[PDB]
Amino acid sequence: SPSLLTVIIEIAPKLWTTFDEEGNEKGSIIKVLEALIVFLNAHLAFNSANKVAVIAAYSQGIKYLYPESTSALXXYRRFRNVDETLVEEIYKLFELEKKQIEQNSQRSTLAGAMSAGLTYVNRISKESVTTSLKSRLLVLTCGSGSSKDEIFQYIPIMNCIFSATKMKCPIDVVKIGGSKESTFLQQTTDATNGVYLHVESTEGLIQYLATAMFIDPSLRPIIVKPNHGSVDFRTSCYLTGRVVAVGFICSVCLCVLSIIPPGNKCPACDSQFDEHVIAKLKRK
Amino acid sequence: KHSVTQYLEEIPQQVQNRLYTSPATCLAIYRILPPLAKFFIMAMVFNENEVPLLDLDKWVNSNGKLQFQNAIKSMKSLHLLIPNKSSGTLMINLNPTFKISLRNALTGGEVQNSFGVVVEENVVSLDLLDEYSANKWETILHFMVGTPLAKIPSEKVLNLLKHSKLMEEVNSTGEFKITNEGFQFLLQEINSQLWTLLLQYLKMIETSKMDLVDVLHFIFMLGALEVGKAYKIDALSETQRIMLQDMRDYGLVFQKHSNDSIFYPTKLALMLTSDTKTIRGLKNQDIPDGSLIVETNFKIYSYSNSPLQIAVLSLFVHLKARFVNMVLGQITRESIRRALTNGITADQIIAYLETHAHPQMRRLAEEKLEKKLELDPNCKEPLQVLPPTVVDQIRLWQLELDRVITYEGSLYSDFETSQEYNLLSKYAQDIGVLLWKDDKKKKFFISKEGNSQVLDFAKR
Amino acid sequence: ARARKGALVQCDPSIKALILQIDAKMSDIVLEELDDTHLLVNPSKVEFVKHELNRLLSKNIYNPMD
Amino acid sequence: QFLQWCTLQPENCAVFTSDNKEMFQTESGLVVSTYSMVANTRNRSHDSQKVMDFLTGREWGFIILDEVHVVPAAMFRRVVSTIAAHAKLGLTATLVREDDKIGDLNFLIGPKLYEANWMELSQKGHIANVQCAEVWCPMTAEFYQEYLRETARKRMLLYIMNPTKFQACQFLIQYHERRGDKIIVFSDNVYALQEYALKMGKPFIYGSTPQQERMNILQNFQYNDQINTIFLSKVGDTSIDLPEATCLIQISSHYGSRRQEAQRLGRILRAKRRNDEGFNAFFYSLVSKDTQEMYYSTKRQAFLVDQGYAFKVITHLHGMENIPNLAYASPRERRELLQEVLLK
Amino acid sequence: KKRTAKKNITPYQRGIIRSLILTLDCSEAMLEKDLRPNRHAMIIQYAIDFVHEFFDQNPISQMGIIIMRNGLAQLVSQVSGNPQDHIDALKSIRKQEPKGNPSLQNALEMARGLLLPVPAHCTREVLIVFGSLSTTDPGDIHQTIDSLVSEKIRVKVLGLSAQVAICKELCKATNYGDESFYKILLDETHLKELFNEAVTPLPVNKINKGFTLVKMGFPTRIFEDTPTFCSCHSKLVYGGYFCPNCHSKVCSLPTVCPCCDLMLILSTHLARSYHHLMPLKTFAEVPTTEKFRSEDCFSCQSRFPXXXXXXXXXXXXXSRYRCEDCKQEFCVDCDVFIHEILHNCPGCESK
DNA sequence: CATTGATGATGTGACATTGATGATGTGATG
DNA sequence: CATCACATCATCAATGTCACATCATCAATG
Ligand SMILES: [Zn+2]
Ligand SMILES: [Zn+2]
Ligand SMILES: [Zn+2]
Ligand SMILES: [Zn+2]
Ligand SMILES: [Zn+2]
Repeated sequence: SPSLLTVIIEIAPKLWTTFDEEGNEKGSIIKVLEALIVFLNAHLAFNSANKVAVIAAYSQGIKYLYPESTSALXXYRRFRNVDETLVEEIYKLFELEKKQIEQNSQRSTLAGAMSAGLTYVNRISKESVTTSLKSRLLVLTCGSGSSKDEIFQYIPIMNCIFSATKMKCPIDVVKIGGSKESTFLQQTTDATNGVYLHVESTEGLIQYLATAMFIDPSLRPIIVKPNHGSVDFRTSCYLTGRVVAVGFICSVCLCVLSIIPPGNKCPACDSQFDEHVIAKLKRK
Repeated sequence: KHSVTQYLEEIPQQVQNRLYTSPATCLAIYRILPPLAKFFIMAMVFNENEVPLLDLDKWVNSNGKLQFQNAIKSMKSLHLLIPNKSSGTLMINLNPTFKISLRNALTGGEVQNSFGVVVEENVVSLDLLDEYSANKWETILHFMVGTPLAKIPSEKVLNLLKHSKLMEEVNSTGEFKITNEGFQFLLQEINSQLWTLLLQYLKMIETSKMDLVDVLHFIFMLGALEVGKAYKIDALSETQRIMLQDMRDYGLVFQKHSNDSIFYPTKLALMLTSDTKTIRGLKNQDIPDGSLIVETNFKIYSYSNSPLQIAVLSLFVHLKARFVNMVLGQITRESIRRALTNGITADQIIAYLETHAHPQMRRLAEEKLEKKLELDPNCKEPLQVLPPTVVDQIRLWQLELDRVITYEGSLYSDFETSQEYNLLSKYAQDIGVLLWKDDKKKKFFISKEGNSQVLDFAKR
Repeated sequence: ARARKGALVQCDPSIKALILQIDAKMSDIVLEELDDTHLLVNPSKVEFVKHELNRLLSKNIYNPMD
Repeated sequence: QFLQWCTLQPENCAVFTSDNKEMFQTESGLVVSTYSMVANTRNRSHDSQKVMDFLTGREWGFIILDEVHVVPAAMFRRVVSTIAAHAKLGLTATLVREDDKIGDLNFLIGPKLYEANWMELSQKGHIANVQCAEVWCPMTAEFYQEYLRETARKRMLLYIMNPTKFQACQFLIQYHERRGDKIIVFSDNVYALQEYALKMGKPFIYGSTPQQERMNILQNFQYNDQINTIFLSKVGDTSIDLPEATCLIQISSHYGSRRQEAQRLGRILRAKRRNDEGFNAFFYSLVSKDTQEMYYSTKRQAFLVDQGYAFKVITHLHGMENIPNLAYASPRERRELLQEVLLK
Repeated sequence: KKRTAKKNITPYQRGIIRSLILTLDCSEAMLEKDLRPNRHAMIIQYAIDFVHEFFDQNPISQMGIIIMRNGLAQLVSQVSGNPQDHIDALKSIRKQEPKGNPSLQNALEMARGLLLPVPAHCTREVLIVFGSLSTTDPGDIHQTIDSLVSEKIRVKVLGLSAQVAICKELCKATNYGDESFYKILLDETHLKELFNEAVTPLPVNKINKGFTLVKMGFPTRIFEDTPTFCSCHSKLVYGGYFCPNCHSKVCSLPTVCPCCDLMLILSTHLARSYHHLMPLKTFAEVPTTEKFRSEDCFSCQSRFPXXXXXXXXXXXXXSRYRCEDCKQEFCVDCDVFIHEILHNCPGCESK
């Protein structure tokens, strides 16, 4: 059962800047690259030549890291070439970093990279009808702050959720960041069947790597290792911002709101609601 | 099957660690492992602390501890670990030679034999000397199975085949027909035949100039990568070099002539480990080059051909004349009674025709497989997947031809109690060593597996 | 290890009985019997066993195709 | 059997082809006929020869023939030589025949226009859902000592007689009464057949019969469910108004030739309009297993599937011994039955 | 050479919570030999297909199923929020066989009776499946049509190889005049596509009716394993969900509460609806020689697009169907799969 | 108890078979 | 080497061998 390893490791020199900034400057994410390179060699060994891939998110975009986009136009001899290719790629992307790169700090291109990974996976799986891969992915984040909960990218994150679920794809996660449970990714792995890795920085991750993210490719009979509970009291009222439990859900807009509603024209969609219906709501 | 893994375990412990000396051998032997074991290995390789069994006991949830014991019993069988009743527990730890060699291979080990080849200008294209390798391999197939000329000049190769009594004809008079070993050779396609003969080469040279671990390292380097430059030049012991030279004589070395070069890595040894799509003057016509016709008509309908494969077909069938894209042949009760004269069970042949000659029965197996697996419980009756009328008349014929059915093995004895007989009887319902038995007689005529696992449990 | 080398033939007890008939005929080359469904034989005679098996069984049957 | 439902009035076609002494030469209308004095050269009457010469005298603008194959053509060649006609018609029965001489009667009458097609007349509404079967009636050593005692065809019923065969067929009978299906049983034997017919004891069919009771059992077969088993003797062929088949049991297995069996089956599986069962037409071949007729039953199923109809074997009878009237189930009573069949 | 929806109007409000009722005809008409197995069993097949399709794509809606036989119409499924009830109902049907003819009026009236307890936010649509050439009514037809479309229920019908303009007139009535719903077919591929578009929520130019809020809450998964106990089937429930206020246990289902009767989903279903809220601008095939972009795919990596002038072949389809608002590429399979499964325009989501 | 008729009886036609006897191949030979 | 002579093989045709075919006889029917 050959399987595909699609590791998603973000590299924001902002997130990496936090990575060094948290704790000491005793070891850069270079260690993370190393542990990942070793782990990729491991997964490649694991099966009889089972394919893999990796992409990462710039401050201003993304690029296929393993695949070696059309550019011309040791150990097994092949772990060498894959990793070395990768190293040239990542450093050359490190040329793609400067003040203009230090400008594009509006969004987080995690979701788009995730989707494109799913897309290329499907491009194989639909292209690879013969030798059907039983594939899955991994997420990596040198976690940081300065944007407590970026909510903009949450929707297509859910869309990727369903994309994998229908595509029947395990998706495990390793966030390496401050003591913040990424409920987005938390419930993502939760439903879409991954394993939650909220870790600290300087530990040699190799152990967690080889342990927690070898389950799926064909197996999944083992006790999963999630974090503590995965409550589904979901995103807050769009107006209030405090996490909401008993739904006050607006309309075809589906703006999720609190006991607030302005009596009309929910503060996401310009669409009125019968004020007598508002009396029916406040009949509580 | 003798199950090359079992031969690996067969050698005693000290020589097994003699072979863990090569991390390349470490990985190669890791790759045959059960994924149960493979994963558990990878778990243990680096937590530098031996471990009790119960952790892996709790690793498996419900049904699947069967393969858990598969993993542990097999790993015990080749002793890659050392079980340890240290504190009365099972303090599991690998052979630290095995684990350390593999670990070095994980991060650039010192196994230069794993990379004894050299990156030089290898002039070998895919078709480059390749079609020559396919020609020689087909030549051995024809000569051993019986070619119009059995042109095998491998007096060494013929000696390796005969010394094990592989192919059976009047050998003193020169007859070498497909014996029981020869019929099975008609059966083990590539991995089957390639492995039977890799072990035949093992047997031919096993005492004198053995260099057993070194020869094994040569075998695994062959199975590993195209030796390319400097392989035969440098990366081999003189004994391993002679083994590689014979392998080239056996085709298994895809190097040029003249006895001076790096190791030319022919696809034979790559596939020997890989077990994938098996296709190897200046012509070659695939993929559908394999030809046959086998449907529920009980008849041959062939357009493509492979004169080796056509010889195989003619084996279990009658023939009258060769034609454009078909040969004169209809499969019957008599046609397979032929193979049954060689005793050749038409039990290989069922899944063989489910393996062979589908290169011309692609629509046949796509119409009659129908992907009737999700539909297997939906629409209950399977849709001729695979064709069971064919198996029915074949099987039926065997039963008919099973009037004086014979059994293999020998009649075991010294059974005293129903405790270990209940035990050994159910465990032979479990490992499948039993055909028939009875405590009442304390008798059964089977192979020695039950005996093997009870003999091993009782003594060590 | 404990066993006795042989060629274990199994069939319905009638067929075993006929086999042993022809065997008693052929100087009785069944090394031992285990029961009505089991016999112990030597492959230095069982093929000739099939020989006379076919001989007498066809002399009886003769298969007219009719 | 047909022509009076059909559009003729019986007053004109005189059946003294060779049969009677009938109205030769006064048939205002056509004549229905055979080959039995036309030239079966035993013309002893001369009214016989008179119908011959009368066939000569009037120029028969058309001639309708049926299965002349068994007849030597020579006689028919002489008769058509006598008629001075100018056209004919030949309705063939088998594909390659004995009147296929240097003159095939084809070019004598005319070209082939249509050919038979079973696969086209037994999978829609005419003879759809057709399935064959060959039960292997459990052997018992008495049959094997009969095999041992002799090599003579006398052994035929000696294996046919199997009481387990009666039990399988009796489950089929209780089943098709339970299914409302119709059961055809073929048996060329007389003795063991009447023993079973007593053993089952419904209004049953046998040889040697005067026949208004066969009309009774045909209707009360196509008309009554209390009686749901008929045994078809070789007296059935030829020819009868062949019963349609919902459950055909065949016991006698020589029936030489192979094409004899062919016509027999293409007649027995008559156009049957019942579709309640997923396989409305069951063909059964009760053959005692481990016997002389194993080869013949294998050849039977071989020729079966040679020509299209679905075939199977269910040798796992649901309560094979739970069936009532377990008559002669004892190997021993089986032995007495074989004694009697030796006597029959 | 394109056959493409020029204007994909979707940025508005479609019918989301649809009380869908497929109706079936199991008559001697569905037997007839024009389809490969038959009309009948093939219809059962594609109906099962639609059960899965719908309850996937509309995983917050409800359904009941009705068949028609022997001048009579027969429901086969109570309003059910578990797919398998419909699935096994369809199984139990396929083995039963068709007879007689459709009493269209009775089916319409049974459906009319059914969808009454559906509130406003819950919308009402029936789904005819027709293959007959006539009906059998016991009640005045346009009478009941008046009642139906007077109670705000559009219907989509799928007739077989004919046309019956009463169907078109009744639909046009139910569909506020404008008609597209009398889709009949000429091929089986055609058939399944008909299904797949029947799945999606259906707008035309909405009558601006009441936009009502919907209130609910969310349950929570259980912890104890042995504690098996249920209140929705009264069976053993080794762990499941817990009404946000009524705090009863519920075996896995997106259903409404069975104690205080409120809806219970997580969030995922809302997200599917959003995927049906703002679908994207269609990937325009870049102009042949005027495109001259990078020579691969962006979403995937597909280096093929042209052979650079083979007179005819390369000058055919310079296939770089790239997005509109993002203008970022994606190959033909990428376009098909993006627009099909994960609309999820990364190039447009990217910035 | 006359009658008519269904069904066995034995006469007779037609071809398979086996065999007696010519035919021509071949050895001996002057 | 040309010749005749035995020597197995070919071919008409009796033999018998069975099979349809009208005639005889018990026995129900009215
Ligand atoms: Zn809103
Ligand atoms: Zn419940
Ligand atoms: Zn509640
Ligand atoms: Zn693409
Ligand atoms: Zn876009």
